[PDB]
Amino acid sequence: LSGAVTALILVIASVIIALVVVGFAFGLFGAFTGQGTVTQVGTATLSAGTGTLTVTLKNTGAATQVTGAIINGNAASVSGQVTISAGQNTYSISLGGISSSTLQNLVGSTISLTLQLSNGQTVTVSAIITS
Repeated sequence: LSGAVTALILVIASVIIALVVVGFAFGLFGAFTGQGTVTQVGTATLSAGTGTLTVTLKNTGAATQVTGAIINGNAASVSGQVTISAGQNTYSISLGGISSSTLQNLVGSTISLTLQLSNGQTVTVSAIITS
């Protein structure tokens, strides 16, 4: 009599476990699709006198936040409007840890930027240097 009881106990347990795994997979699907996608729209004028980006990031997910930036192969620090709101907006972020002598000489030229986002993906930014 033990064989049948064991069979049904294991069958019910397997049904429960399979349902749990399938539900977890679908929940992971939902979590990943709305994970937060951030891209660059338009240019990003960068000031050289003090250092203040004017990037225009368009995000279609969770309200993430920038955690850092890379300038000339150096780890910078970001302060300002650091909280990335949902929806396309004009953001005024301020960089840090750059000497105001190298960047000042490049007024009117273009460089390439990267923002260190909190959801694990970086965004490449093209910039115009301005006074």
